[PDB]
Amino acid sequence: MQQLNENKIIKLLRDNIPKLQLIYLFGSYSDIDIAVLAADTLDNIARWELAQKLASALDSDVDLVDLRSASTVLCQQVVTQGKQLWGTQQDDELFAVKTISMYQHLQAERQAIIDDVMA
Amino acid sequence: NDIIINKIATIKRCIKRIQQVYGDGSQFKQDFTLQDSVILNLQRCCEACIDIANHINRQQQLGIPQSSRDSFTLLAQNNLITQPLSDNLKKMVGLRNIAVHDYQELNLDIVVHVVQHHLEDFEQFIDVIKAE
Amino acid sequence: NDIIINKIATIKRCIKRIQQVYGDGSQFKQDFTLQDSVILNLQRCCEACIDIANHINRQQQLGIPQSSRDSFTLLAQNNLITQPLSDNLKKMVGLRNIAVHDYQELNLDIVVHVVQHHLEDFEQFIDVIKAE
Amino acid sequence: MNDIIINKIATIKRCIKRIQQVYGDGSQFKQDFTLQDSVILNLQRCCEACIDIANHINRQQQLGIPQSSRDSFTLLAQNNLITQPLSDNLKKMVGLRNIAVHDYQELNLDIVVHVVQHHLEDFEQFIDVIKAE
Ligand SMILES: *P(=O)(O)OC[C@H]1O[C@@H](n2cnc3c(N)ncnc32)[C@H](O)[C@@H]1OP(=O)(O)OC[C@H]1O[C@@H](n2cnc3c(N)ncnc32)[C@H](O)[C@@H]1OP(=O)(O)OC[C@H]1O[C@@H](n2cnc3c(N)ncnc32)[C@H](O)[C@@H]1O
Ligand SMILES: *P(=O)(O)OC[C@H]1O[C@@H](n2cnc3c(N)ncnc32)[C@H](O)[C@@H]1OP(=O)(O)OC[C@H]1O[C@@H](n2cnc3c(N)ncnc32)[C@H](O)[C@@H]1OP(=O)(O)OC[C@H]1O[C@@H](n2cnc3c(N)ncnc32)[C@H](O)[C@@H]1O
Repeated sequence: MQQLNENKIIKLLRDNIPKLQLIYLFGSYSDIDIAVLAADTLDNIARWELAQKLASALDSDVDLVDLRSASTVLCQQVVTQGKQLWGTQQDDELFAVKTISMYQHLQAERQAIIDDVMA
Repeated sequence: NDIIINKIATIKRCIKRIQQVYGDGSQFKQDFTLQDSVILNLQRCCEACIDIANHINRQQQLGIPQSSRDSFTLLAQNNLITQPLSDNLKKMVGLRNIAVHDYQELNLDIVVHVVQHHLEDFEQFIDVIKAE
Repeated sequence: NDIIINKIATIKRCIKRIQQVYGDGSQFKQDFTLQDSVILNLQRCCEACIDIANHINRQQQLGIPQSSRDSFTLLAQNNLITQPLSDNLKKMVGLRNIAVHDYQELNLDIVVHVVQHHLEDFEQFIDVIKAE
Repeated sequence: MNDIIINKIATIKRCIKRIQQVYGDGSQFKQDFTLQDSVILNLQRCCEACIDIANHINRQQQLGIPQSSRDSFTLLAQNNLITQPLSDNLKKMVGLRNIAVHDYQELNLDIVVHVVQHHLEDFEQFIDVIKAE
């Protein structure tokens, strides 16, 4: 079922997104969490409408994530726990070193705030 | 039936509440209190439609919905609602996620979209049930 | 607010530094050394604005930034800076990220445009922070 | 070898030439802030490219995840991919980058002058060690 469900996600995403570069499957894998990267940012509404289209096709709640507008923390959560379903490897590595290194700088930026909240 | 008339009345009450709290939309995007009330009443509509949908499938033995979206699929498969109407209501099933998580700016343009172009889908759904 | 007085001085010193190196723009697009200095000080302005933003976020417990752009939305979410001002500073964070992290070929035409029509956002930011 | 490694190595070598070209001999360096700004930027471009190369190897062979930039060079050293003194030298380069970018400490220009003279080889060593593997 997982392999069949995975393909159905590939079809819907490749068919509704131009210049698709990466398809990721993070979170718990019910409840499905999917992240994608294209050459352009996705429209806020059009992405959500597609997530509900995925949600209707797989009969599960689906969260579609635009890696071009997603937060740096969320992007690190994808490169940490995640399954690359589609896309080249050079684009995968390009996105991993882009996010991990961005995350390392951010970790230095906000360490003062994190320590205040954690007493 | 008492439970149907109450859920239908609840949907009508929450649409009135969403319209009043949102106003013309000028101060919605800037007042978290206005956003919370609109988001909350939007949730009450979703569960009330899901309750109505599961009731009809139970009263007419249409099937056993394994999911909330599947309950709308059964109503359309027996041609009680049009397939484009179920798709719009199934879009609302995912709207339950926006309230439990306070990612404000991400899906604030989304709640604005559903308040402008999707409240009528609730009005259509209760209309079909009133005909019955 | 002791560290803020110093970072405001850093922004004011780097803006003067950017203006002096660019001059009139005659040799900018042809002198790599002049571009390097302008790009560096433009980054120093971004880094200094983020420090002021995160200091206020710690001194007022506004939240936890999930990105560098998030530090300016928190000020805007609490209506401490204007929503268009945060969007313009968040546009500077994008320029800073392309220069620091090499995930896109740096567009010089943007940098020329930003020195001409966007340095005022830093002057705007330091004035808005000076009030409160 | 990798597609990302050959590009960052090319970026480091391009920036090493730029640092050497701007720092001709130091005649006008200590007096020209513009020359100082240009050297600092390319020194950063070298640092970030080494940090990017370091983070790729740590992920591409499952050696852990570094929480900081310095831990990336630490991980490369604990797994004997770079020498312990070379990792220590690259981590002290990040400190020079941070002090020069957003100053939480007054920039000692005699350190930047010293690094162009006796420390550019640490970048050359790094790409050479990475080029072997
Ligand atoms: P980082 O993750 O911080 O995101 C920056 C940028 O990159 C995209 N992105 C995200 N993830 C990516 C991966 N994995 N790969 C590749 N690209 C990725 C993001 O979507 C984001 O794009 P945005 O357009 O949202 O960024 C907004 C601001 O970023 C700066 N910026 C973007 N591309 C740049 C390049 N190539 N070089 C330098 N700087 C870049 C800009 O500051 C931009 O602001 P703005 O353009 O909205 O406003 C500034 C001002 O500049 C003028 N202008 C825009 N474009 C121009 C061209 N082509 N020529 C002349 N003038 C231009 C406009 O007047 C505008 O108002
Ligand atoms: P950030 O935390 O990101 O990094 C800065 C650095 O500073 C430490 N640190 C944290 N909190 C501190 C407080 N409160 N006070 C002082 N220092 C603090 C952090 O631990 C962090 O890491 P390191 O200490 O490992 O970084 C060391 C390298 O940082 C650069 N650096 C340090 N102070 C600087 C000033 N004032 N201005 C510019 N740059 C500075 C240096 O690159 C330093 O490397 P190094 O000193 O170990 O060796 C480099 C190289 O330069 C020669 N050299 C040293 N001193 C010289 C003078 N006076 N003249 C010429 N040449 C000199 C050395 O011989 C060696 O070859």
